[PDB]
This record gives sequence, structure tokens and C-alpha cells, in this order.
Amino acid sequence: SLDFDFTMAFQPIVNCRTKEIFGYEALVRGLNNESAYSVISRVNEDNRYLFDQMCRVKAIALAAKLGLTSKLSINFLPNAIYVPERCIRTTLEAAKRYQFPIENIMFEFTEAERVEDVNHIKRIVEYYKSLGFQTAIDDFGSGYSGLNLLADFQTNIVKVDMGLIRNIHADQVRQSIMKNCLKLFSDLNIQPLAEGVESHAEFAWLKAAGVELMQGYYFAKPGFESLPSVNPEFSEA
Amino acid sequence: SLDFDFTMAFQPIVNCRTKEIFGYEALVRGLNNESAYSVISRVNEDNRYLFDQMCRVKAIALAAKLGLTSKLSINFLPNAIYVPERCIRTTLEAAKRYQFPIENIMFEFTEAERVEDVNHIKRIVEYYKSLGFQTAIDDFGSGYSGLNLLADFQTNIVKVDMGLIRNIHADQVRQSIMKNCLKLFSDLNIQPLAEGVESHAEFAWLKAAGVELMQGYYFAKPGFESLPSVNPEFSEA
Ligand SMILES: Nc1nc2c(ncn2[C@@H]2O[C@@H]3COP(=O)(O)O[C@H]4[C@@H](O)[C@H](n5cnc6c(=O)[nH]c(N)nc65)O[C@@H]4COP(=O)(O)O[C@H]3[C@H]2O)c(=O)[nH]1
Ligand SMILES: Nc1nc2c(ncn2[C@@H]2O[C@@H]3COP(=O)(O)O[C@H]4[C@@H](O)[C@H](n5cnc6c(=O)[nH]c(N)nc65)O[C@@H]4COP(=O)(O)O[C@H]3[C@H]2O)c(=O)[nH]1
Ligand SMILES: [Ca+2]
Ligand SMILES: [Ca+2]
Ligand SMILES: [Ca+2]
Ligand SMILES: [Ca+2]
Repeated sequence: SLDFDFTMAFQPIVNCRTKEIFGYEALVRGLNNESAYSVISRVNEDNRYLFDQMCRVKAIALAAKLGLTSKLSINFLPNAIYVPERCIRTTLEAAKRYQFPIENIMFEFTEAERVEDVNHIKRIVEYYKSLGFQTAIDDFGSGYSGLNLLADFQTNIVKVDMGLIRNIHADQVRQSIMKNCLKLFSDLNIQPLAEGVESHAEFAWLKAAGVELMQGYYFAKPGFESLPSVNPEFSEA
Repeated sequence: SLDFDFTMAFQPIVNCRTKEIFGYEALVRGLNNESAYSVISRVNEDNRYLFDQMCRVKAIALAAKLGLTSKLSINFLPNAIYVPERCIRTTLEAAKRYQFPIENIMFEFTEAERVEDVNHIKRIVEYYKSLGFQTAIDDFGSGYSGLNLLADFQTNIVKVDMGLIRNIHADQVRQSIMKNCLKLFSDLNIQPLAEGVESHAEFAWLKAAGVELMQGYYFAKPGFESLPSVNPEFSEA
């Protein structure tokens, strides 16, 4: 209730090997399903802290109410807070109140539109890992979310940007990028997740290339205040 | 026609395989060897184009005056000139007047906060290639200069950011990043160039890993209005 209100949509992440849902990404929405950008547009510098806290409690509260028993992935605001130990208490308290294990919460980090801070994000990531949270680098291969992040700290998961996934079955350059990045992730013991999968052709190439966790319209669109079920076409095909 | 004046320093790029000097990067300086940042700090949106053009002509003219016979590498300003012949003619004319071959000029592209027009950088790169210029992605593995660029267009050279090079002989994560990136560059028929090499230990790992083109204080610092000679410690053969 920081001048405005909002809620969450949820989008499944699928394990294409086991054909089970690994979890859901929480995606901020307006009360009448207005887009995430229109909500985040209302966030200013005096909002960052309070807005980020509301996102986590809303996602946890909604996911618990909806009966989510797999992972809950929450986007971490790009700049926002410096100190990592203080006001995470409200996240820990919410997780306790809704009986949602910390180990089932993943935070997605996409650096910023800022310079070579990186040591800023690193200590946040390593502190969250120390409490039991899962961590992901988001939008890998776009913007400031790249190899510079990976060089200084490693998350549990790397979500590869949809720009690199698009039409990968037909794009030899994207094929070479992904094959070498998958070997990199394997060397670093990082689990890849392909984001923005829109067609069976992308899915099949990515699955053959070794990706298991995937997300995208091909599986299910984000669901307003709900947990969407997943497309049956991928599990048989 | 600019409010201020400046000149260039030059820093050699070495080929550790052929043991020859590949070329020199031109680095903008003030008339009294003031730093590049102090010069570029005076550039605003009403300056970007003209400043970028002056840098090119000054680098070409000085390199010619100093008798440069290898490649000349020139930085392209983030969000500089427009898509087509936006007076690249003045660059062609200067190269001709100073009898500097077009194929010996390389332009370095370092993106910084471009998200919208994707073919914007691509069309400049493909047009310059069509004129005979060499092209490089600069600072690969930092800022907005990452895998997203490589996916949609490929330059002749990729300069890997010094952040990825630093202490690589002792850094297992940076070794894996570089090993897998070197294989990617080879798959894309792109020549790698390791930037910011500061010690023999970094040089030795990079050479054993297959890197040929290198740049850094280990070889020579930039020389104000001069072409520095290269470190005798490696050049003894
Ligand atoms: N073209 C395409 N898009 C797909 C596909 N599958 C999922 N998406 C969309 O792509 C975005 C993925 O989330 P994001 O990359 O982190 O990009 C997000 C995220 O960076 C930001 N953000 C969203 N929710 C939150 C939040 O709760 N807290 C914070 N701090 N930031 C958020 O807003 C961005 C947009 O989120 P959305 O509008 O929901 O758009 C979502 C999602 O709806 C696909 O197959 N094709
Ligand atoms: N720590 C370390 N640094 C090394 C080493 N070897 C070279 N360098 C420094 O790192 C910078 C390399 O150039 P840059 O990455 O493109 O980064 C440059 C470039 O982006 C920008 N710039 C410089 N000259 C020009 C120009 O003529 N035109 C445009 N548009 N930008 C320029 O200014 C940036 C800084 O230029 P400089 O002050 O000359 O700093 C140079 C260079 O002096 C090393 O071994 N260790
Ligand atoms: Ca995300
Ligand atoms: Ca994302
Ligand atoms: Ca450069
Ligand atoms: Ca550079």
C-alpha cells in the first residue's frame, strides 16, 4: 500500500526431462492485470525498498494460498538495497508465517543499468546463499547480465536470455553460443534454464543440447494470481 | 569545430604467435597528456558526432606522421554516428590523403545501454566490413558488450575485457570462461584479443590457451603521440 497496490502472476518452469514443474516465477501485475512495467513505472527511489518487500510477501503469500509446493522464484530489484543482512528479516518472517521453506525460494539477479559495481551484487548473492535461498542470474546474455557476473560469483541457476534462445534450431551462431555456454555452465556446476521458449522446434533443440529447466509461452503463459498448468504437447509430441 | 582540442596516445597490440606487432590502438589524450576520461568528459550529445570524427582523423594523421605500418585501431563512441554514410566519407578521405590503407584500420565497438534498434550496431558493422575496414567488439565480458552482440553480428576480432584476463593463471573460473569462449570464437571464425595483460603469468596462460593477439602494460603502456616499442622480456627469440 505504498501509494499504489499490485499483485502477482506466476509462470511455470518445467523440467523437460522429468516432465514435472520445477517451480513458478512470480511476475508483478496490476490489480486489473496491468503489465509489470506499468507497475514498476510507479516505483521511484523512495519506493524501491518498500516495493521490493511487498513483491516478496505478495509472492510468498499468494503462492502459499495457491498451494505451491515446488520452487518460488522472485525477481530481485536491480539496484535497490546495499546492506544485505538487515531487512531480509521481513522475507524470513513471511516465509515462516506462510510455512514456505527458504530452500524453496529462489532470487533472480539481473545486475543493473549501472557500471562495474558487481561486488555489490556478489555480497548480496553470497549472503542469500548462506541463508539457504536458491539464486539465479537472470537474462544471461543481455544487458549487464553476462560473463562479468559469472567471473566473480556463481549462482545455482543461470537463466539464459530469450534473445539467445529465439529460433535456435535454425541459427548456427546461436547454436554455437549455447553449446559453448552449456559446457561453461557444466564446468562451473551451474544449472542452465532456457527462458522465452515459444515453439516446439526451440524446445526440442534445447532439450537435445542438454537443457532441462525451461520457461516460456510454449509451456504456459503467466497466470494472473494462479498457477498455470503446462501444455501436454511437449510431454508426448 | 569543437570547444576543445586533444591528441592521441598509441598502445601496441602484439601477436605472440608470429612475434610481430599487429597494430596500435589510438587512445585519446589532452594536449598535455591529460587522461582520456577528462577529454571524453567534455563530450556531450551535441559533441558526440564531431568528436568521434576528429578522433578518427587525428589518429590517422598522427599514425601516418609517426610512420605506422601495421594496423590502427580506433574506438567508436557509444551511440556515435547514424546507420549509413553519415560522413564516413571524411574517414575515407583522410585515410586516402595520408595513404593509410583502409584494410589496416580497425574500429572498436563497445556498446553502452543500447536495447531498442538491434540491427543498428549490426548495419554499421556490416557496412564498415563492406568498405574494407576491420571491426572489433571491445570490452567483451563487461557492460552491454556480451554474447547478445555476438549472436546477431560477428566482427573480425573480439577484445576480451581485462576483468576476465586478470590473474587468469590462478583463477579456475576465469580459465573455464576463457577456455569455452576461445572455442566459441574459433567456431565463429573470430580472432580473440586479450586486453589488459599485466604480468608474465597472465601472458603465459593466455599463450598456452591459444591466444595470439594481446595488449597490456605487460607489453607496453600507451605512448603519448608516439609508438612505444614492445617489452624485451618476451621478444628475445
Ligand atoms: N516474448 C516472450 N516473453 C515471455 C515468455 N515467457 C515469459 N515471458 C515474459 O518474459 C518476462 C520474463 O520475466 P523477466 O525476464 O525477469 O522480465 C521482467 C522483470 O525483469 C520485471 N519484474 C517483473 N516482476 C517483477 C517483481 O516482482 N519484482 C522485481 N524487482 N522485478 C520484476 O519485469 C520484467 C517483465 O516481466 P513480464 O511483463 O511479466 O514478462 C515476463 C514474462 O511474462 C515467452 O515465451 N516469450
Ligand atoms: N589496468 C590496465 N589498463 C590498461 C592496460 N593496457 C591498456 N590499458 C588501459 O585500458 C584502456 C583500454 O582502452 P578501452 O578499454 O577501449 O577504454 C577507453 C575507451 O573506451 C575510451 N576512449 C579512449 N580513447 C578513445 C577515443 O579516441 N574515442 C572514443 N570514442 N573513446 C576513447 O576511454 C577508455 C579509457 O582509455 P584510457 O585512459 O587510455 O585506458 C586504456 C588503456 O590505457 C593494462 O594492462 N592494465
Ligand atoms: Ca526473472
Ligand atoms: Ca529473464
Ligand atoms: Ca578499445
Ligand atoms: Ca577495451
